[PDB]
Amino acid sequence: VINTFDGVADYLIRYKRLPNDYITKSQASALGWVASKGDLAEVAPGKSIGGDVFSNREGRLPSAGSRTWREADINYVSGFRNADRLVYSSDWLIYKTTDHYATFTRIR
Ligand SMILES: Nc1nc2c(ncn2[C@@H]2O[C@H](CO)[C@@H](OP(=O)(O)O)[C@H]2O)c(=O)[nH]1
Repeated sequence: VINTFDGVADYLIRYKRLPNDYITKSQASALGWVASKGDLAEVAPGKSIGGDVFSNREGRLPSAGSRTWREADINYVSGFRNADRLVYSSDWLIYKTTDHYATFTRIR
């Protein structure tokens, strides 16, 4: 599937949405996923969580009037979710984090 930093980043720039393998938290919950159970791959085979609002409460990403952020899990396969996320803005800035939003690197 398309679940790498570069693969998802390029698909976002190109189509302005996540690839077909992503589902929001409420979609995942509707399918049987429970936070802490690590069951995502069994209730939603081949799927990853992404598309939900990232608030940027800590102000680690640049802010701009009208700019909002969304996030998506990266390199997920099965089991417990990892700490890899792509965070992407309404104006298409794209940052990666490999430590669950402690630190970011810009890639688009
Ligand atoms: N640190 C931090 N996490 C956030 C913020 N807004 C949303 N989140 C989170 O991003 C997620 C999606 O709403 C959640 O994490 P998660 O990716 O571990 O599920 C969640 O905690 C924020 O402003 N700061």
